[PDB]
Amino acid sequence: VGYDDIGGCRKQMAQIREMVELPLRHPQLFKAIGIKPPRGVLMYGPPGTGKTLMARAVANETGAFFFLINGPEVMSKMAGESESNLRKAFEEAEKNAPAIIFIDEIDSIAPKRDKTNGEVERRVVSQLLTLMDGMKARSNVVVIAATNRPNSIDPALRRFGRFDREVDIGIPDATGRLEVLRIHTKNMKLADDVDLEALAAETHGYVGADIASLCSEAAMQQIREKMDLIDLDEDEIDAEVLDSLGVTMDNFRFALGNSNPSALRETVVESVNVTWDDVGGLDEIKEELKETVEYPVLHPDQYTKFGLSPSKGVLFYGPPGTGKTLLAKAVATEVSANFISVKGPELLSMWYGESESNIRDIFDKARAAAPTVVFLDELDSIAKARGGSLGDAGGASDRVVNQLLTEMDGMNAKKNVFVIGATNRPDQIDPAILRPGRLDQLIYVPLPDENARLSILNAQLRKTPLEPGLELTAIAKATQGFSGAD
Amino acid sequence: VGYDDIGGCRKQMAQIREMVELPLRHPQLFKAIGIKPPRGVLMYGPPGTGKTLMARAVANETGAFFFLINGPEVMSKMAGESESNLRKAFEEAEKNAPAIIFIDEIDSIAPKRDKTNGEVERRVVSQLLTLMDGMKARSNVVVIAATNRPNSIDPALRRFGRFDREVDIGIPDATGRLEVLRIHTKNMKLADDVDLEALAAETHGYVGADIASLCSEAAMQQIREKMDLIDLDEDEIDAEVLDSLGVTMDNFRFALGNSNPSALRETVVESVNVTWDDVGGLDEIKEELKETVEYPVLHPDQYTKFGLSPSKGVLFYGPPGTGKTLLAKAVATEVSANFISVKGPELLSMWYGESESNIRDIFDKARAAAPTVVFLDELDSIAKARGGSLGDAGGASDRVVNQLLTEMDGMNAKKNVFVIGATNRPDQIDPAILRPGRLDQLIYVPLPDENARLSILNAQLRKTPLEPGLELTAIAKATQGFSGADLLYIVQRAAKYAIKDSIEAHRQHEAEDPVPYITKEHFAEAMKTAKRSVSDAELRRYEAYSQQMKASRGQFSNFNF
Amino acid sequence: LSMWYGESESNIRDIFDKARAAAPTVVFLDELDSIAKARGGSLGDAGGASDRVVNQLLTEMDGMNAKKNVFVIGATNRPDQIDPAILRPGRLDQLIYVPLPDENARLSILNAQLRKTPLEPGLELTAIAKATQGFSGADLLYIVQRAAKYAIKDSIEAHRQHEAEKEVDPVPYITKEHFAEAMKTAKRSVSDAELRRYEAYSQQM
Amino acid sequence: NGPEVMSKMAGESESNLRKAFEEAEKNAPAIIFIDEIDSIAPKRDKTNGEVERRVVSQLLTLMDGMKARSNVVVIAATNRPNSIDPALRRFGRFDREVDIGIPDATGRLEVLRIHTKNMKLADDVDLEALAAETHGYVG
Amino acid sequence: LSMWYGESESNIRDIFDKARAAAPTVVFLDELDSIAKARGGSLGDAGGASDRVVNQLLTEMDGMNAKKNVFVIGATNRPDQIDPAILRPGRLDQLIYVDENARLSILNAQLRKTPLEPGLELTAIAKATQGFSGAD
Amino acid sequence: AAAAAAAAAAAAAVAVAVAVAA
Amino acid sequence: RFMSFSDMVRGQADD
Amino acid sequence: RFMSFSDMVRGQ
Ligand SMILES: [Mg+2]
Ligand SMILES: [Mg+2]
Ligand SMILES: [Mg+2]
Ligand SMILES: [Mg+2]
Repeated sequence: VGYDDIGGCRKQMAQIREMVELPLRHPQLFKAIGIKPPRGVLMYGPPGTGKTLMARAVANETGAFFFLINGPEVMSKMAGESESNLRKAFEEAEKNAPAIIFIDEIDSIAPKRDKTNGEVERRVVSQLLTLMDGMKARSNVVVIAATNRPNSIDPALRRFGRFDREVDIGIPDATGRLEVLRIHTKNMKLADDVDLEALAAETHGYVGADIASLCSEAAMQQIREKMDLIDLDEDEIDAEVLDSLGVTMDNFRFALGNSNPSALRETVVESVNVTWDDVGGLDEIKEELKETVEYPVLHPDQYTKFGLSPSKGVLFYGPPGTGKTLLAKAVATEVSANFISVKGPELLSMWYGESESNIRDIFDKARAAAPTVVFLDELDSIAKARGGSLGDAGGASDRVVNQLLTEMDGMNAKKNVFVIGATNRPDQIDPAILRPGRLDQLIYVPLPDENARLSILNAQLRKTPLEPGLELTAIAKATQGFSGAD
Repeated sequence: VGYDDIGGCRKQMAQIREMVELPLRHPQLFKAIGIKPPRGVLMYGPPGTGKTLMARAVANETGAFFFLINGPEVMSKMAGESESNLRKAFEEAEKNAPAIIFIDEIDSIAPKRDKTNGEVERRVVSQLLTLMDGMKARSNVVVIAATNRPNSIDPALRRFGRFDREVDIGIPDATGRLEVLRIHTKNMKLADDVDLEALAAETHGYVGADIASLCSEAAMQQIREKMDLIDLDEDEIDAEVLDSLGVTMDNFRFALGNSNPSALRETVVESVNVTWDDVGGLDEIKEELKETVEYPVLHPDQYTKFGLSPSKGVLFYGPPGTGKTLLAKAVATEVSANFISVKGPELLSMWYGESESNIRDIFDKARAAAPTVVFLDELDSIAKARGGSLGDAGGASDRVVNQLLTEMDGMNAKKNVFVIGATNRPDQIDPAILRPGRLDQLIYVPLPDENARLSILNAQLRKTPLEPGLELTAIAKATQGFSGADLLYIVQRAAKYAIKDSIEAHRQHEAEDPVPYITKEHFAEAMKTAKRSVSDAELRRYEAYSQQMKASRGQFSNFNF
Repeated sequence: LSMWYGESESNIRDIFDKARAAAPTVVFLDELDSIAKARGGSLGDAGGASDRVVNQLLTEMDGMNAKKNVFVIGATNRPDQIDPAILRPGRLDQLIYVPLPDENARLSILNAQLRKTPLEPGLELTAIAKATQGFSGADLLYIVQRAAKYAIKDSIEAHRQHEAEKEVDPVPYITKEHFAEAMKTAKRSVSDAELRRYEAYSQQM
Repeated sequence: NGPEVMSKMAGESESNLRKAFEEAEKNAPAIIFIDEIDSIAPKRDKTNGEVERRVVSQLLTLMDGMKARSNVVVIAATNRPNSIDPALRRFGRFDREVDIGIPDATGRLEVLRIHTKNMKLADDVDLEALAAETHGYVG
Repeated sequence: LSMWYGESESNIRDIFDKARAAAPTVVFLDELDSIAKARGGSLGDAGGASDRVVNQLLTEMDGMNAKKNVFVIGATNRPDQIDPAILRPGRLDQLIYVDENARLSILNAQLRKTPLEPGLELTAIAKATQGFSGAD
Repeated sequence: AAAAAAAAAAAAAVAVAVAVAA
Repeated sequence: RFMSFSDMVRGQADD
Repeated sequence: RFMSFSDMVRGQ
């Protein structure tokens, strides 16, 4: 494993390479400019991004001495032994040569000394603090650390001298995903019909540990497909099958359609099967939704050359049983973006401040795996006019709607997150939610007319045997006031 | 490492110099006065300020014996061995010569004997107490201790005879940061363009090591500035580049733009890119905000000349979609002071007391790295009228608002902390929060006028190509009731139609740069679905609230003096 | 207050132990509406920590004999939210009411806030007091700070003009027009409803 | 088993997991089975016990770290998947989450035929009707 | 009614349980009007709490038989705001209506452990104060 | 010779709940 | 040159 | 070829 296996983060790679290599390859520059280089790095980011992989690559590539310390590995039952273990580790690292010390999962041995209540924890943290930057000082020892949550670390450790700089190994983009796909499909024998650009395009929120999962699932699909047909031959596997094995594009399509980003595994939606042909009528609405959800994704170049950010939100209102939820299902089914579905009051909790925590967690998972369509069914439940309750319910619903307001348009990075709202009582919505930039478009889904009713009838009877002589026009004419549900 | 490598703490430097040298340089003089000198000192302050550096300086300069004790190092596994280690340390220091003990991170071996539940710890604290005072306690040896959490120390240790004097090595001033910069840039090659005075002026919360990091970063930039023109040179780097490197002022500016004080690492906001030209309209509000934030931080001599403190708080209020959060972002990006963006319901917690604890930590961070601006978005979420709910969670909201009241105005040090509030329902804000002294300036952000909507449209189209012949005066003249968000919506619809036309033209060309800018028809067809956001009910509600504030304007005249 | 069990009452006990140790002492409880909050009603699965804290404070304030004199100063904004147990005679007796200043009080406020302030010699502050007829001390402080800010702005403008014409102190005191302009943005801090409820509380007791 | 790794001393639960994994990887290709894993994966964010955090971190390091595993397979079983640390539900730690849910009529018929294979029945007994009448019975 | 957790028939209920446990006892109910207040009809949260408190008092006072030798003592200044449902016969029927000599005796008992001047008479204060009270 | 041992198990926290009054 | 904490602990435990 | 956690704990 070398540095050419960590594709997706070139900037972070070079940022690590600077202090990992330059002070050892060309020490003349630093003595010429006078000041010493940084000797402290903290790699942070969401799980499955390449932190441990980068540490492994550094260990394999650099000629310096390497010392691996797992997080909960130093602590022992004996009183006064954890700190002894840390002392011995650093002494061994420093006694031999200019070394590199990698501390994996460091958030478990640095609980701030103030929120923790134990006694060995304080002593271990203080030992680390004094030993990385105390009298005596390190000598040619550079320390690397990796964690999934940096905020749960002692502030005294996030200072120059101890952890000089924090590298952010974050979620890749289309180019990064393509690089990861090339890296992970360099040792397998692919078919001639597979392209990797489309796979990197349709793959949206994948953190790079999911690309390997996709590749492995495709390979397993090929294996089972070609093993279930040809005989098992338990005594011995014939070689005429191995030399012609291949991996087709259809396998990758199957694996892609049967997987989701690891960050959204908790909020995976049940596989519903609706299509644009299942929803009759609403042709203009279908076009509007298709454009509003596809143009920002497929053609970012146009938006960036025009120097304007796309419109995101949209609300549906109308009488019940007209197709709002049906449109939501069709979008969730055959649109090329991740989907997050929440019921109306589903995010409420009895605890104090927990509802806002839920709404913030969901909007953070939405912003991480962008582009993402967040469907808020029955907004009037979760977002109602503030200060309308004469008898207060603890002052919670107001806080919930305030958290929504700040989460849909506040101090954010302006990522591609579209909010679909659906309600049948628009009058009970907070007017600050209907502002453009939060829910720009307000689409009325009216009752079908004669042609719309005929199209709805044809759509509902797509898969149904009928008489050759049956005419549905009379049914459409007879109603004149029905809805799709009727 | 001598005494000239420490800057910004001259007073503390002298305080420790006297105690360490005079009783160990001219002991006879202390026989003349009659009494014995103090022989114990506790240094405390935020991390990265120079406590360990000062201990190292004392060790290097003073010619007496020096003994070093790291905090956890004393502890051992064998029964009754920690106390043996402490006794051996003190005896070794005492027997040979007059000596200085140094206990680094003393908070680790002084858990107060009241919150701790261990056994070895509670005997090691008592052993330290006995060693520091008692029968045959100490004869001509001085003890220095360093800590970051002086309140986590056993009070018995903070008594005369054991630790008589507490030195506070805290955050430095502008002159202190200038001294630190001069100290850290004395052994490197700088270009003539470098100006350290302005660089220290623009630094607002950096303490000690922070400044050092900046220098390193600047140098690092130079290393990656003059190595793209030259190859890697695996065999050897040529000597024509080793000389004449130089650290330009642009490198320092770049390194300063990509760093923050170590105290605000947890509260780092995503780097939003807005500017004052990005905010259309509100010219007088922009100027008022700029002056009321920049005068205390840039012109403090006049305030002390008049001998009055400045105004601190401000509250924007108005209809949704008028530019409150946009103004906050503009302040975050343009103003030099540190920015702590805190949302409304972020600080609430399910547990008991963590709401107020979170607020106290946020305001402690704000007061540490002053001058700072704290943005409270939707202030009515956490600061609601007190005692309005008959059924509550144990009165947690009322305790939160009381914590806010006491923290923003109480028994504090009156540092430069500017609170900005933004709420579109200012009627629900508890009256105590709106008193002068907490949020004294209530700024109403109304809907734009005819001349302001044109300014907003130009602000939103400042980076967009347009046709040469159109005029944004008609669009402004034809809204007459819109807000900033509505004009943004019009622009977005026009852009969407332009993109649609471009895609269609591309598809037609593939079947067999058509659209380089937005056409007039693209505005004509994009404003057919344009509606006002705020209705007349909310508009008259905000006008009534404004008139309630102006109701204090009655029965006034020219009041000619 | 603390999340853990015991910590809260332990902290009140430590605070009052410190108060007793350095006797005489003056323990200032600011904003009592957070500690001595009313308990009458029902239980909202809070846990009873507020009740325990109030009981600890009540038991720890009544156990002060003549020795170890400890005088506790209370200060609350909303007087209707304070639990009546505190108000019972023998535990916290004296009730001082701080009313809004009158014209003479307002003049005293203005002179007390402008001690270290160079001012125009031909300046009278009686007018400001006569004008503000429902203001509070904070409002007067705001007026004076606004005047100071206008003075600083004028000083900086004069300095900039002097520097520009270059290629000793133009304004040495807050002038007349500065105070005249400062009150253009002088609002009233307390409305009539709060004064009404405070008067009702005062007259009731 | 889930709760049986927890220990009295500080730094012994992690030692127990280390010993278990070392024994599993010490000799041969091995299968490990953590029954009721949700009892030792409290999500590391909603929990205040420091031992819980340390054991979760140790499990993460054992499952996927530098020199992660050498031809060893791990299986877990839980009733509350959503109450698991998201860092554990990643490829390389727990990549394939199999859903062993309620059977249908055919599955219930199979279960009935399996369970009634060793007991002796009467001549006038059928399992198709008995399987069809049952609706919600799982396993 | 300040114990919370349905103090209505929780605090009063446990008070009556402790009273019946230590039989005989005297229950000095201070400010009976403030507790009862003639609940009647209010249609609110405070009205509901007052009704619950009144119901708890009625169900923990009317259930005292000849056993346990209970005795409830109440006191009030304004009897108009007392609940007529509690002043009915069979539950609480007694009505004790409550001078210069009493004022003089109160003044002499209050100045017992006080170094008063020998040349001072308290009869003038007793005669001057007529509608006063021990608190005054 | 004898030996000592350290142990830090857990503690007890307090939560806060919200109610809905009719 | 590479080493892990467990390796070092076991080595020191050997002696 | 089978082991359980408590078995190993008892053994050692
Ligand atoms: Mg890792
Ligand atoms: Mg629906
Ligand atoms: Mg230090
Ligand atoms: Mg806003």
